[PDB]
Amino acid sequence: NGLTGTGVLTESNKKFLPFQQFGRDIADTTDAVRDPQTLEILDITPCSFG
Amino acid sequence: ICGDSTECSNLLLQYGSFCTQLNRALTGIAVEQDKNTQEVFAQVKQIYKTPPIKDFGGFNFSQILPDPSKPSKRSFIEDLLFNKVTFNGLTVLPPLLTDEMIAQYTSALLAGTITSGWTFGAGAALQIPFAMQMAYRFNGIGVTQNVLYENQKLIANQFNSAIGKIQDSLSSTASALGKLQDVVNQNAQALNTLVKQLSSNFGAISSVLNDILSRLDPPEAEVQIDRLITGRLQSLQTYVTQQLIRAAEIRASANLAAIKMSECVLGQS
Amino acid sequence: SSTASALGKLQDVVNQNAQALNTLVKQLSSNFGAISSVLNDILSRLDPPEAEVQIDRLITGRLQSLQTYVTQQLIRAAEIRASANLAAIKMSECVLGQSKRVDFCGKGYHLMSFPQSAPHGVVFLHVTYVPAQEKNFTTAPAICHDGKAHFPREGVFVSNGTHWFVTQRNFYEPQIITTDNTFVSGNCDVVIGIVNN
Amino acid sequence: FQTRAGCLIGAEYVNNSYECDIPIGAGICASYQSIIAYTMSLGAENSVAYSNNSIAIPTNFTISVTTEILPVSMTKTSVDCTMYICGDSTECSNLLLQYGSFCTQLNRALTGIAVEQDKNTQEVFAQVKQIYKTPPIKDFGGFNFSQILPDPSKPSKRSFIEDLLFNKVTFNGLTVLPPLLTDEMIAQYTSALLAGTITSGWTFG
Ligand SMILES: *[C@@H]1O[C@H](CO)[C@@H](O[C@@H]2O[C@H](CO)[C@@H](O)[C@H](O)[C@H]2NC(C)=O)[C@H](O)[C@H]1NC(C)=O
Ligand SMILES: *[C@@H]1O[C@H](CO)[C@@H](O[C@@H]2O[C@H](CO)[C@@H](O)[C@H](O)[C@H]2NC(C)=O)[C@H](O)[C@H]1NC(C)=O
Ligand SMILES: *[C@@H]1O[C@H](CO)[C@@H](O[C@@H]2O[C@H](CO)[C@@H](O)[C@H](O)[C@H]2NC(C)=O)[C@H](O)[C@H]1NC(C)=O
Ligand SMILES: *[C@@H]1O[C@H](CO)[C@@H](O[C@@H]2O[C@H](CO)[C@@H](O)[C@H](O)[C@H]2NC(C)=O)[C@H](O)[C@H]1NC(C)=O
Ligand SMILES: *[C@@H]1O[C@H](CO)[C@@H](O[C@@H]2O[C@H](CO)[C@@H](O)[C@H](O)[C@H]2NC(C)=O)[C@H](O)[C@H]1NC(C)=O
Ligand SMILES: *[C@@H]1O[C@H](CO)[C@@H](O[C@@H]2O[C@H](CO)[C@@H](O)[C@H](O)[C@H]2NC(C)=O)[C@H](O)[C@H]1NC(C)=O
Ligand SMILES: *[C@@H]1O[C@H](CO)[C@@H](O[C@@H]2O[C@H](CO)[C@@H](O)[C@H](O)[C@H]2NC(C)=O)[C@H](O)[C@H]1NC(C)=O
Ligand SMILES: *[C@@H]1O[C@H](CO)[C@@H](O[C@@H]2O[C@H](CO)[C@@H](O)[C@H](O)[C@H]2NC(C)=O)[C@H](O)[C@H]1NC(C)=O
Ligand SMILES: *[C@@H]1O[C@H](CO)[C@@H](O)[C@H](O)[C@H]1NC(C)=O
Repeated sequence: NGLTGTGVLTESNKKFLPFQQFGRDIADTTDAVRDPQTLEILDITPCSFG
Repeated sequence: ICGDSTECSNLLLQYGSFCTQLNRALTGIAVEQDKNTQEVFAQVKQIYKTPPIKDFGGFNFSQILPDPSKPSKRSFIEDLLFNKVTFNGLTVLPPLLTDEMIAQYTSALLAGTITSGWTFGAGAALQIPFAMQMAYRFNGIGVTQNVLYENQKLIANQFNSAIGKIQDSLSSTASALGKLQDVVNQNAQALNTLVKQLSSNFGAISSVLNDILSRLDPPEAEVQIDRLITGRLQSLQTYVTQQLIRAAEIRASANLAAIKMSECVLGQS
Repeated sequence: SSTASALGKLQDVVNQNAQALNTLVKQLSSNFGAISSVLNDILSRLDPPEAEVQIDRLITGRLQSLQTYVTQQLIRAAEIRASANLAAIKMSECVLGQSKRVDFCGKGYHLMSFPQSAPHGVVFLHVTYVPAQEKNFTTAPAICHDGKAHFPREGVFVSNGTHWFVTQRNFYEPQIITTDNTFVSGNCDVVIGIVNN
Repeated sequence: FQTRAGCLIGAEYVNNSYECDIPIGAGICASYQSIIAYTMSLGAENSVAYSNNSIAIPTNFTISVTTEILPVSMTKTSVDCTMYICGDSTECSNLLLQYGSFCTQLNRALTGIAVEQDKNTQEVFAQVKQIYKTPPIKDFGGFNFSQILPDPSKPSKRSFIEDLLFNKVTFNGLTVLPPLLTDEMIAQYTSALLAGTITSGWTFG
């Protein structure tokens, strides 16, 4: 929904209130989204490097 | 700086070899940290053990000797200390020595100093009963050893009570470990502000490379990318310099700690 | 003579200085966003009105590089000064005298030291004394005689199984116990470990 | 194999425990036999025979000589602001003029560093007030200092060990200034200190 980025998407157990769309933790980095077509909380994790 | 943008990578390619130096500095810092720990703790050649029967003339080292029941093999005071104090291209490497190895070094040092005295710091450890080692240590501050043997029980009780009080003072009163705490806080603050700095506009049209790339043609997209690049390079250099200063300070503290270990633990000062 | 790589610290200092100087030299061959890394060409190719812009790019890049080099030099100088202060203290305390602080110069009991010079530093030869060939003995903290306690003036009481001697604390040299190397203090009813002799 | 540090390919983990050879991390490291990896062994293991009426007294001794190496100085360098960042161009100099006095500060800093280096060497070595000499006949109770005392044969005034040490280790606006004290002077200080400590003891300090 216009919020772009890369990473791996997993299932998450967070609980947004009925009007948020996504989340962030500290330094304002997105780490959870709600898919519009299902209204369930996903989870974003950057894919590995080293 | 780039975050997987080929255009950004090519643009940054022509800024010389700043990044090799930037990586070399951090690598040197990490190796220095490992050396610091090594030279502070690895003062002994063998791993001494304390005998099962513990009759040290009435003294009581239970609160300091390791407890085998616990899985960390730590001691009571060490447990109190450990309980009391508490990705965008960033990596954290693990220290070479684990906490169990450090606790084993500490246990070896303390068992050697209980059982042999100062002799294990020079050559091979030589055993001697604890009471007549404290007699030697009284002899080293101008009191005849006489005085020790005629007040042994009183001295042992005073020592035990002092240990109890230090236990209670640590266990109840907080804010006694500000140094390690604010070292951790300073490092966290530095990383936090470095990460937050990526949201700065720096005088460009936006703070995200994808928008600039997909908003307008290359010719001035290059100018905007250049603005972002110079801002982020400035931030990174500032971070690295502050890290080097703090590393020098920590190294000074580590050298002082090594000297204190060598002089006040392996001998009488 | 045989083993190499034993002089790591001085070699590392030399290599660090050489690397810093080399990268400073090589940084001259970069563009920093201009059209060329050579000044004469951009002077001789295009209209000055924008040549000032290109030259400004070069100027700011090279100032940045120079400033970074200077700061690194300052940090390294502070570290070397700390090392030199330590070396001066070691020379003062272990060459001009005999030290008591443990392991400050040499592992063992310090006897003396000798200095030698090296291309950018000093090499101390510490001569120390190390005991060896231990042995077992039985000990007691005092001796009861005529109801009086006796303590050794200097030494420690030992026994080889049948007789009791007093020795020094770092070299086995037994001597007969005599009223001249021991002193008396009180009756022996309060000392834990007294033996009769 | 798999580790806390990461994933390791081309090595075989073993249950043994030797001294650490190539530190891999998180408490493990590797060596060659093929290539093997293992967990560090902090050292040997002994239990000293404590008892409340037993001591151990040495009966013999040994004398040991060990080395310790310290750096005291680095090369003194200086850099020409203008000829570096401009390369003999009038326009570059004119443009640089309006930046204020930046590289005056740089030259000041480098000068301070060089002066500091000279001070470092002066403090380390100039510990004596005179220049003592060793007597021609050398009977130090059977001790033998020949490898350490300088020999007049070679035209270097350096000793055997000093020669081994000196053999073991080996412009675009930048200049290197020579140190104030030449190497023969430093060798003379070391010889003075060493003759003084051989003949007088600690009294001359
Ligand atoms: C959006 O559309 C989807 C699909 O068109 C709807 O999905 C429904 O999902 C439930 C649960 O799996 C099914 O029982 C329905 O049959 C689905 N409907 C259809 C039309 O397929 C979804 O409900 C719609 N609304 C939201 C808010 O997602
Ligand atoms: C050393 O001190 C500890 C106290 O920390 C003693 O442990 C106590 O022992 C008594 C009797 O055995 C118990 O009633 C307490 O509950 C113990 N306290 C703890 C915290 O365990 C220990 O006994 C002392 N050492 C010796 C040899 O007596
Ligand atoms: C302990 O030391 C004493 C002192 O030397 C030993 O006693 C001497 O033993 C020799 C050898 O038999 C005799 O010639 C001497 O006459 C003994 N001394 C006296 C005063 O009688 C003793 O043998 C040693 N014991 C052990 C177990 O080493
Ligand atoms: C060492 O001390 C004395 C030396 O004569 C002796 O102990 C005495 O033993 C007798 C016999 O039982 C008692 O009547 C005395 O009261 C004891 N003396 C004292 C001071 O109590 C014996 O040779 C040795 N005793 C011990 C305990 O080692
Ligand atoms: C001093 O005596 C003790 C007790 O006999 C020695 O300790 C034991 O020595 C035997 C060798 O005869 C070993 O097999 C045991 O493992 C030792 N026990 C412990 C707990 O270490 C000790 O070695 C003797 N000291 C010497 C010979 O210097
Ligand atoms: C050293 O050992 C203990 C204290 O560590 C004491 O000796 C005890 O003496 C009683 C009776 O006198 C015996 O029943 C014990 O078996 C002894 N214990 C041991 C470990 O030997 C005493 O303080 C010291 N002297 C002796 C001879 O043991
Ligand atoms: C102390 O150690 C020294 C060094 O090993 C011993 O000297 C040795 O003695 C044996 C027998 O006399 C000779 O074969 C060796 O050549 C000697 N070594 C050297 C380096 O000269 C000395 O004997 C030991 N002390 C005692 C009392 O035995
Ligand atoms: C001090 O040690 C040196 C060893 O470097 C001795 O010099 C050797 O002496 C022997 C016997 O005269 C010669 O065969 C060697 O060729 C000498 N070595 C060198 C490098 O010249 C010296 O003799 C010893 N001092 C004394 C007084 O004997
Ligand atoms: C090594 O240790 C593991 C873990 O205890 C054990 O399962 C194994 O049998 C041991 N021996 C070998 C040869 O792996």
